[PDB]
Amino acid sequence: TYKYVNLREPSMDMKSVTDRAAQTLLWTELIRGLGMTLSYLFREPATINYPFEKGPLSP
Amino acid sequence: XXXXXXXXXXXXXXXXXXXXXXXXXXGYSMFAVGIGALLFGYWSMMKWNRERRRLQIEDFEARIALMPL
Repeated sequence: TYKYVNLREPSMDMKSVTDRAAQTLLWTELIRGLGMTLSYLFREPATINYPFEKGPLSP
Repeated sequence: XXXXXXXXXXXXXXXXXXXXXXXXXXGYSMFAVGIGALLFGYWSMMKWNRERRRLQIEDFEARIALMPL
């Protein structure tokens, strides 16, 4: 079917080059990656402590 | 009647789609804030350094004024 992993260079001229250069000069996308686990901290953990709570099973 | 496992369609979950999208910063917009913070940064910092000069001369004046020391 072919999905293709290669993007064949997203940058071309002026507008497409400068924004791709801005993320490599400072960070931006790493701060975007930093914010990915920020929301993960905010949501409740799906944790079960054994001596009191028990896990799901089958008949 | 014999009952078995039933099928469900509705929306079919929607498989294979790019959820990643650019947010907040575009490119040209963040540089205006970046250099803008620098221009505000140096201007506000040097005003305190000029205010330090008012103290600097006056502090060293104490040694000149006091000769019985």
